[PDB]
Amino acid sequence: DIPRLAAFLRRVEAMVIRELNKNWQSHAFD
Amino acid sequence: RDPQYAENEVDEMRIQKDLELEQYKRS
Amino acid sequence: TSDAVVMPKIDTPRLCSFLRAACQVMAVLLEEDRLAAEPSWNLRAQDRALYFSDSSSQLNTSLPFLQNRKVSSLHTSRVQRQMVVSVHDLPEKSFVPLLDSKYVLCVWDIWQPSGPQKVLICESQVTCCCLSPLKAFLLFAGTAHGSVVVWDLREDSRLHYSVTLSDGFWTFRTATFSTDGILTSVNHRSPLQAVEPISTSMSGLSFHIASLDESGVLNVWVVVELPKADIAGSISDLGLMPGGRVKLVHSALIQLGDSLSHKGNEFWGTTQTLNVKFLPSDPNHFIIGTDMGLISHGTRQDLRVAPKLFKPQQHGIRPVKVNVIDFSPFGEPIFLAGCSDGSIRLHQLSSAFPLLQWDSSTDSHAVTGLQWSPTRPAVFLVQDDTSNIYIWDLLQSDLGPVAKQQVSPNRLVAMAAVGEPEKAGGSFLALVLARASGSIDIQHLKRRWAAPEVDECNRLRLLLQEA
Amino acid sequence: LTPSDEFQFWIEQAHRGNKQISKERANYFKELFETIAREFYNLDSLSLLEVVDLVETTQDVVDDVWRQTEHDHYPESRMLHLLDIIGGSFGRFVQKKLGTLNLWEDPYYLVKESLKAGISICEQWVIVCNHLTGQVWQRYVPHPWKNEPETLDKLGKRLEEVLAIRTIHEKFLYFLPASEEKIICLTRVFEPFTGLNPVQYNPYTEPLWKAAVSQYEKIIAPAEQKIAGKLKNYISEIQDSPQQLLQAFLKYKELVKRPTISKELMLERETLLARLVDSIKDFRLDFENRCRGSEVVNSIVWVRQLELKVDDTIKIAEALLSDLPGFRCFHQSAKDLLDQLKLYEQEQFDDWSRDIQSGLSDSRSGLCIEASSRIMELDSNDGLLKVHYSDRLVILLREVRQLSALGFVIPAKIQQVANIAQKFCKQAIILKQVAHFYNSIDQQMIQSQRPMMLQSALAFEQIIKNSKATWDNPKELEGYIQKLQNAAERLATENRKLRKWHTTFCEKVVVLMNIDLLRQQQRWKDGLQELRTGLATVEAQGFQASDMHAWKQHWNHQLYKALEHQYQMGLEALNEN
Amino acid sequence: EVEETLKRLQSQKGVQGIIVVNTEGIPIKSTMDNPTTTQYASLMHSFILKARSTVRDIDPQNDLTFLRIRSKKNEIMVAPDKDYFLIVIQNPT
Amino acid sequence: EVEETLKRLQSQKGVQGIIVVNTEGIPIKSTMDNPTTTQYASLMHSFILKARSTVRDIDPQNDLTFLRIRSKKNEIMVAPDKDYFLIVIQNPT
Repeated sequence: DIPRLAAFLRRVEAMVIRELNKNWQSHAFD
Repeated sequence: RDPQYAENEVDEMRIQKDLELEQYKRS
Repeated sequence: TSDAVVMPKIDTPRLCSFLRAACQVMAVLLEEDRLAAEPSWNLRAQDRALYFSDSSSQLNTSLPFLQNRKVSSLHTSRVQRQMVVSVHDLPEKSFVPLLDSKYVLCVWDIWQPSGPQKVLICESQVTCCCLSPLKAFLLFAGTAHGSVVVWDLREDSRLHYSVTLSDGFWTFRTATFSTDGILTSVNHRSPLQAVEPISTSMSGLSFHIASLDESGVLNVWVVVELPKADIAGSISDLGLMPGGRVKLVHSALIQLGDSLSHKGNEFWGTTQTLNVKFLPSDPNHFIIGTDMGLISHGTRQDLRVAPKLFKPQQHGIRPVKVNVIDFSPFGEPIFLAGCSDGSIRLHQLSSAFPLLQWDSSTDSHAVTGLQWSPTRPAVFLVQDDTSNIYIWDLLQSDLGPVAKQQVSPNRLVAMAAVGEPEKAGGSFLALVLARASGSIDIQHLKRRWAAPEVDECNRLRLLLQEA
Repeated sequence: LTPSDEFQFWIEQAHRGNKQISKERANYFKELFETIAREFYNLDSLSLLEVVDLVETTQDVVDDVWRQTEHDHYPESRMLHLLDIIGGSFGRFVQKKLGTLNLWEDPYYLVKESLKAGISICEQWVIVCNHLTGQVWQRYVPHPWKNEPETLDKLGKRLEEVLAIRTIHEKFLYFLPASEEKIICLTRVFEPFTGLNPVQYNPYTEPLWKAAVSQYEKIIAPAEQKIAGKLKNYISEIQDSPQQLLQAFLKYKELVKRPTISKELMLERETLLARLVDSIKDFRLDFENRCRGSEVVNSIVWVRQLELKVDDTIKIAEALLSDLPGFRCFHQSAKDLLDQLKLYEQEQFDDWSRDIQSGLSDSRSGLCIEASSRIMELDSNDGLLKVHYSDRLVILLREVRQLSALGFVIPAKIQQVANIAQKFCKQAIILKQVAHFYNSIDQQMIQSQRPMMLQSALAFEQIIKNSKATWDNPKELEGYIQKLQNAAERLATENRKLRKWHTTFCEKVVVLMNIDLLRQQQRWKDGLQELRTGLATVEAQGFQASDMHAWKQHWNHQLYKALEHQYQMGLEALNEN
Repeated sequence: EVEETLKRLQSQKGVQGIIVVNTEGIPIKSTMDNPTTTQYASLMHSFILKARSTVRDIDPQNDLTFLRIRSKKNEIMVAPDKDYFLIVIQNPT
Repeated sequence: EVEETLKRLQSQKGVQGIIVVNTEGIPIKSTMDNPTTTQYASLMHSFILKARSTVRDIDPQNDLTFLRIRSKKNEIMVAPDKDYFLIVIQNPT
């Protein structure tokens, strides 16, 4: 049911965009 | 103990030491 | 019970140091969560809500270090979306003697009005600072006697000195490296006002600083970083702080004040220079500000490019200084500049003549700020020493101000515009203001005014192309 | 011919020359020319803006070639020819490049920017040439010029004429918004221009060129009428603001300079005249208020700013307001304000000159820079070196440049002090840096060690105590900066090394604190002995026992904190087990 | 529709991984090879079964929504939902 | 020094969990009750052992350096080592 994979990817990309930008940005392991 | 002879890593180690002493009394 | 392994595990100085490091990491993650989440609404008013808008937030002066210091700077990062940086005078009287000998910088979030996110203190009067061109690491600063100096916002919280002021705990970050240590006499023999992060196209790290004298002598520096340093300090390179990471190394000398001079003399004849800005489209193109009313053009490693000088529209020389430059951050090779005359210009890099010039607006007084809003590509903010602020919008009009605000009874000392989200990212044209009374005070613009309609950046290229 | 032949001539004479003076003279010219010569061999490749800059570059270079005196002067007849062939090479280049466009209805900014590059090359190059030859080189008494440029003067003015008129044509078709009348008039405009590709100057066609431009303007005269109706309405819509109304008249100026439209807008021009006349009454009241209300250099700056404001108002009026009758009354009353402002500026500059020249003998303002002025002083009451000096030296440099930028000549006495003040200011800013280092290092000792450092602090301060007994030369002040840097480095090196031995003894004391004493006592005593001998290696680095007492007292307290704890848990190990 | 989102996730700053796995334990395609995809999908599926238990073992009225592993080479991100979980890998920053 | 740093973390926006743990799976510092402190210590110790195992099966030449775990009620954060580890817990963001 590919529409469930698409709906999952909408929810997860909203978080993963935020979290990958933070991990790109962060000092936390310098 | 003493304010004239302060040194953080030593003094603060002594605070861990005192927490071991108190943990021993609790235990 | 308590087990025999508890004693070596709790006691060991390496394992104590592991709690120093692990909690240092935890602290910055919790700050960064506050940078991700927090809103502007934490204060609604304490102050006169101004003609532009409806709502205001103060950066509270009840913090006792700030309680008797007047303000004069504001600096912002384009790429770190939401850091505001403020700068503070000596108090004439009445606080802690340790701080009284020292000048204060405060680094803030627009969504953290409770206090500084970090506080930095300095051995000089400051008037320049800029935040890093990538990943927000460091604050770079220039000073009344030519120290170029750096703060690392990451360094534990306790290599730097600290005091508990009243009930509450604060730390006052001494700078992690200074030029002042350098043994050979190659540092700035002058006061400074430019401290520019040259974005990249020499190890562990690389990006560049360019700092500029009033005198017309430029230095360029690279940022270079020890793997770890002994807590006693570097013993070879003395300009670093005890235990510090970062040092600056020197790699240019350009005699700008001699080279492009309208020359009649050697010692005051050389142009006083008032700025550098580097083109975001290509860091090899830079422009420089002058007391002669020229904006001068330059490139780093190639010897010659054109046009050589951006001119006033009138022939001959129009000798009133230029006092701020800005390039539309949307990356067209175009920039705004404005004189202490009250005259304004807008240029495209591929023409010596202004694509527009203006004179008639700020009652012929000193303009002391011109900036392009990062939210709307056409929209620029100008401010005068009559405590007026004005918006102009090159898609709406180029006759003068579209809107005007006169503040009273407080005079304005400093004004800055807030950073660059996308509009669906909730873009946010907030102005930060400082009063001669010394409080810092944020006024937020209406989102309809702050956020662009269709294709405005291209529509501005079409203006420059139709003109 | 072409400029390259001049450069080849200096190449030949520099190599061949039948005496050393001729070889050197020709080489001297060859090098100056070589800069521009490389660019002239390239000229056809260059983009137009580099050719604009090349006019300024060549203006300077050839003015140096003419003026330099260390050899027999440059040949005048060939100078005239050189200027003419440069004009010829510019003309050929401008003709070729501007000829290249689809010179109708290309996107105007390109066409405008290429046109302006050509026009400005010609305008400048005509202006520059008669300025250099006729003003500068006549007035150069070492070798006066004999004349006023023939190719440049005539053909440059032709290029101005055509390129301006073609700029006007394109700008006019740009002014037209979309309607069917634009199609009819635009095609009618193109048709008489056809075949008259105009960038190639041809005096046999110049009459036909003039005739064709008369046909173009006739078709356009009905278009000017239509444009003026919309233009006058827009100028009336903005009418409340003089700032905005003036800015509209500034940008439209080449459209308004069309004499027909100048007469169509005439009531808007008459109301601008009334507004600007009343603004000049306001400016006269403002200038009177500046006489009612350094302060004199700020006054000079403000009255210069107001001369440039009234001069702009009069120059804007000279095209825009002239051809009104009313403009004569504006022109004389504005000239009166300009002349009164010039007078008051001269009065204030002379009065400033009195303030500064009377200060040349009196130290109370700070201008008599002298060895009794305390550049450096130590606050032993603060632990800090401090460095401060007369703000009047900063004010001197600020004011002396600022007046020179407005347009004045600085009195030679004031110039000679300002030379010295520039060097002194530079080095005082370095001394600030070195003192700001010596203030910062005080924080970077730890409290108990500090008596060991007492000798290093007093040595650095002995450099103050011997020196006070140096403005006397910037050389000596540069050496003084270097001496304080060397001493500050010596202190900083000593401090950093000693701080590592101190941190090392912290490591050994925590290593001993880590140990339950009873079952390890001999190894614990060995580690304490290793620490005491480690401290003795610091004593071996040179120091006398008294400083070491203060430090060892602190250390004996540190090891007592550790020993006292391990004793307290050693006592609970009898109770708990 | 979907593969355009995979290019959007592949495009990210310093990133080179994508794997989606289904609640039955089966991987979807990757920009990584099939040997690597098999290894990552299976290993992380076992680790996420332990993870979701661990949060439920702290509180049965709670549930898990994101996970990070940082390692000497790189950082790894994990994001689960009802029918699917995602793996992403990001080079050092 | 270190106690004040734990007090600093205890005071943060929406934060309360601080647990320090030994490689015998037993805790050593807490701002929480010993029963709950040991529930979190034992669960995180099991989960670190599977995490390090998982990274070594993913790539035997790599090794574990950080773990972060986000739940609908809170986020848990873990800083591991061979001998010792720190756990912290915070409300969501």
